Amino acid sequence: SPYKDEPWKYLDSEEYQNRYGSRPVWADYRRNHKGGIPPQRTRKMCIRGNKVAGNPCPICRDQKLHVDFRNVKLLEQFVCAHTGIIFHAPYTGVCMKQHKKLTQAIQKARDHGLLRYHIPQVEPRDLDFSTTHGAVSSTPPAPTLVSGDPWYPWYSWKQPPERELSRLRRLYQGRLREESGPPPELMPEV
Amino acid sequence: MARKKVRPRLIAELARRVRALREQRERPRDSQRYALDYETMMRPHSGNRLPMRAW
Amino acid sequence: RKPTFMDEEVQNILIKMTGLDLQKIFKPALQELKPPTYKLMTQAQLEEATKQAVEAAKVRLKMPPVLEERAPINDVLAEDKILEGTETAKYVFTDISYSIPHRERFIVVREPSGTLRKASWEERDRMIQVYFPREGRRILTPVIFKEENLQTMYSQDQHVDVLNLCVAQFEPDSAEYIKIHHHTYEDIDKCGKYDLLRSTRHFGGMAWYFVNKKKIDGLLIDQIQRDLVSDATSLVHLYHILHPDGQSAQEAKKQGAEGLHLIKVFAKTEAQKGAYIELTLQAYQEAFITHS
Amino acid sequence: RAYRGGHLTIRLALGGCTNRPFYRIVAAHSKCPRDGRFVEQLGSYDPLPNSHGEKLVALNFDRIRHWIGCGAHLSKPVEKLLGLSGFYPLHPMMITNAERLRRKRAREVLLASQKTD
Amino acid sequence: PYPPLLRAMILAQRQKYGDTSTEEPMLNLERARIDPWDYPAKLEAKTKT
Amino acid sequence: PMKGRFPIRRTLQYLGQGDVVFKDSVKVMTVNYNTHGELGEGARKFVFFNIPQIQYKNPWVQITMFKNMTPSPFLRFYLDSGEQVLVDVESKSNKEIVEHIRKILGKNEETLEKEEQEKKQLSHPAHFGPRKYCLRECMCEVEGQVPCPGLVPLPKEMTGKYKAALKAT
Amino acid sequence: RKTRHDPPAKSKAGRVATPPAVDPTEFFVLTERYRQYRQTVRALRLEFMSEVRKKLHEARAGVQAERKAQEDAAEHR
Amino acid sequence: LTRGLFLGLSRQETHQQLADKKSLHVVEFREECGPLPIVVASPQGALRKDPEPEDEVPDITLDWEDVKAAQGMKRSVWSGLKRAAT
RNA sequence: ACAGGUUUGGUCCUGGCCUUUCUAUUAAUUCUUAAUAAAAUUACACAUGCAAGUAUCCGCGCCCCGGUGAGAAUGCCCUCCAGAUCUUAA
Ligand SMILES: [Mg+2]
Ligand SMILES: [Mg+2]
Ligand SMILES: [Mg+2]
Ligand SMILES: [Mg+2]
Ligand SMILES: [Mg+2]
Ligand SMILES: [Mg+2]
Ligand SMILES: [Mg+2]
Ligand SMILES: [Zn+2]
Ligand SMILES: [Zn+2]
Repeated sequence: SPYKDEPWKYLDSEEYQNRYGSRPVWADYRRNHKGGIPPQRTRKMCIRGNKVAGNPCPICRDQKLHVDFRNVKLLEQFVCAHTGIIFHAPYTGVCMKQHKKLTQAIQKARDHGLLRYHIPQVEPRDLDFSTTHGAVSSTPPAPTLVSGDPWYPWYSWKQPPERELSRLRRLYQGRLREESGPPPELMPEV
Repeated sequence: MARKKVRPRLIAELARRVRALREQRERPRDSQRYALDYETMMRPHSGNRLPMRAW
Repeated sequence: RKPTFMDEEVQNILIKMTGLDLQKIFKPALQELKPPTYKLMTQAQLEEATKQAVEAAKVRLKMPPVLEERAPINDVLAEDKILEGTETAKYVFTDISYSIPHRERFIVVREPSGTLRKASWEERDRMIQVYFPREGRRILTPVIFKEENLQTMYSQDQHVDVLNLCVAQFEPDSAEYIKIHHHTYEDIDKCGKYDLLRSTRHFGGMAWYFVNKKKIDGLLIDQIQRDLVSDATSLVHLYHILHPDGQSAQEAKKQGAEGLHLIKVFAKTEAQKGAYIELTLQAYQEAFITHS
Repeated sequence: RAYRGGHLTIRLALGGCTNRPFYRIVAAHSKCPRDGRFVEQLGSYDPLPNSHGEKLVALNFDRIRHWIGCGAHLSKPVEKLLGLSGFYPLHPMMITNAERLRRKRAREVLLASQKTD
Repeated sequence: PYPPLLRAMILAQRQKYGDTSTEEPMLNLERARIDPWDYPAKLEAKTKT
Repeated sequence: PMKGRFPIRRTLQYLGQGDVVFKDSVKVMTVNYNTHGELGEGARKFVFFNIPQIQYKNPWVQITMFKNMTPSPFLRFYLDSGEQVLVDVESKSNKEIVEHIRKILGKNEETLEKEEQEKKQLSHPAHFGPRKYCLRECMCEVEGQVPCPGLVPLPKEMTGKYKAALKAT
Repeated sequence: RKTRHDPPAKSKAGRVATPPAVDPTEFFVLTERYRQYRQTVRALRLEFMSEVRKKLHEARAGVQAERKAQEDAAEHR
Repeated sequence: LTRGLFLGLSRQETHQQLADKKSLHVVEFREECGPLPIVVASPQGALRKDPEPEDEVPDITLDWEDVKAAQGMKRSVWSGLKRAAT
């Protein structure tokens, strides 16, 4: 591929018009299989390193076909013009490695406004828009919130009495541990 | 549930009466039930060891 | 008593200036196709099936509510300094109940700093889409709503699809909704593309925005070039409704002009391109009165 | 299935992914398995932070307070989620754990200060 | 005082009914008396009334 | 289908398009009609067409037909309270019987709306589980949350093996 | 798990549980915080029981249920 | 197969021929176009004002294969296979 | 089923078999690394290790989780629920 920057420059070239013309790139491609019904899963990957797997796919046999989200003229060939659904792999004939990339590039071109698709008319989210409810509006702050005290009086750490400390130290003899004062208000960083 | 070919299980109901008779006839008396080996802190009846905080 | 968008005195003008184009409203979309059905109808049964389609096209042309930008939610319910650094991330809690509206849901966030505050507007609708999803909405912001993709969609003349996508994605009282709805209205009149929103459900939105921004110059001449005088006289009437204190509203009252002269009054009082409006009016007069 | 006893309990059913937990806050019998039969699913808890750095916790308060008034027991992480949401008071275990973390920080700052000299 | 979210639930519940009362909601503690763990529990059969 | 005179009445659409839902009191419907005379033509066409449509939407209501017993066709509804609702049909057409029965003992549109609106409440959108009862199985598939490691592999810093390898040294 | 008929292990036969160390100035504040928390959750439980009582009595014999229980029979007659 | 295909394809009834033999407007109701009554063939000549007899129950010769395909009882593994293009 | 091969010197009809599609186990040949899911011959017999503990004694739990598909045409769905358990005065 000489372009390598603009994939659409090959679709409008003369080498595309004398090779494919007004027909899709997969019109003349015929997939060989074992019977009258082809396998539901196409070839996984037809380009393994530098060797081509025999009869290549429509996209893969011509290396100047770049699967990109910019060239919509190549991506519209794999999307139905009437139903707007993407053709499966056994329909066109591309290997699965390129079919997955085609679906990804079609989605990347659809969320960029480059490819047309259905945009339904969706009713608004809510029936009535009332910002007067207390869920979205401000609520009257608590008396402890306007003062700066914790929500419950037992949230803060209160120093226990020495009589209760000794009552615990008498019953839990032998299993004692080192005492710890009030924890710091702000925890320092590393 | 309720089926026409259910079998009249009599042994299962006889064993309930036997176990209910044994519960009151061989009811262990509380004297040997709450006995205690003060050296190993082990109940001679059930075979459980007392917690460490009760020694 | 300010004129609101839900008033019948403005809805009766907007519905009349929207117009009924069945071939545009009931247009074959890009969905799955099915074999159509056929039945033999007489002339009266055909007219009945047509008026049924008109009364269905009314619900198709139901106007979306245009609202003012909502106030940012800044409220703190509790502050627990004990949890200043116990966690790195913030916990988002959502009240889920089928029987309560989405405007009354409690969406709170416990920050890692320890404050239990209410979730912002950008988070409330995101969590509401997370736990009550609707077709057409995305969790993250779609890339298509960027200005370059918007420029590409405006160059492909897909403004109706941009609008039907923005109404589906965002809430009518949000900020990005008003932003994109105004950015598309800044382009459709810059390029004179009012013909795209002719028979869509978005004509009245751009009309009610153009009358609020006093940008009527091209919208008048397009309705004059489209041989539509009954739409322009009602557009100037709705301008006089919206701006009661003004020389254009008072000159028509003091003169007692007809619908055909209500356009000239605005074209002489407060028209920016009044010469172009008057040239279009002369060219419509000298082309209609001779031919018909 | 038929049980001899048990009680209704609001707990977290670890129905999720490998190296990616996801809890379903459901009200089930205490003799039922973790991911087994339940009575009614209340909410869902995502322990991992999303792209916005938020741990999504979802509570059906209208059924939670109903089952609590009907006699449903609560577990420690469920009470922790309720205390972090503010529907229930903060748990004394969360308070003491935060105090212990603060004391660990207060020990590490003095160790890092006495190490430099 | 109620927990913050539950208190805001009442502050938004009574507001929608047209109640302009800004009184602070309180939680009762009369029927919430609990005996300590040292209180011995009865062993007699409880009679269903 | 192909066998029968009117094969259309043996399809799910014809059985589902019949909008006749009895009340919770209706238990038995005894239809008594004749097989001769030009009068009972409407009752014969009712038994031929609408009886399956009523029996499809009322599976618990017993329906019993009696032929050539009384000279005048009629219906007889036996309710739960013991009241017997006698309906005379001598020259009524097929549709008039349906509309008269839906008028005397049926369910209004307002009554039929609230039952399905309450049935809709059972399937909650915010719930998770199998595809049969809920809309989402693995929370991974939410667009914002962490992807599903069966599809996108997790980074190295988040796996338990790497965590237990850092905890080892 | 094991069964009531499964004998205990030989290495667990002569093993008793060992209590951990106790910090008294932390244990006291933890016990008092436990009591102050359980009293509040008990009050909330009683309040929720009262809400369930109100909803059940309403859905059984409310001023809205009696209206329908009368008008249904009126329209029936 | 060829003789029957050509016979059935030659014995078709055009929409114009239907509107001529019924003296009624043949209106096409497309699904994706909503309730829009598209008219495909106009009954040239005397347009009869008498509506056709609206039969409440159509006595059409249904086929069990199409009834099965409409009711979704077609569980065959060869019906929904992915095949090549035309 | 969008079907195809096959009876006969040959044609038509009836009619069976097989092929083409997808999945699971085993076998043969071949084989590089990761992530996820699953591990499935046996109701034949088991060496050995672990799987029910907690607690100031009492007590409470101890096929509950987990395992299997032998028997049973067993059962699916639907009424009534004794009894057991959790909080309360009910
Ligand atoms: Mg797993
Ligand atoms: Mg032969
Ligand atoms: Mg093998
Ligand atoms: Mg014990
Ligand atoms: Mg099992
Ligand atoms: Mg047998
Ligand atoms: Mg019971
Ligand atoms: Zn290929
Ligand atoms: Zn997952």
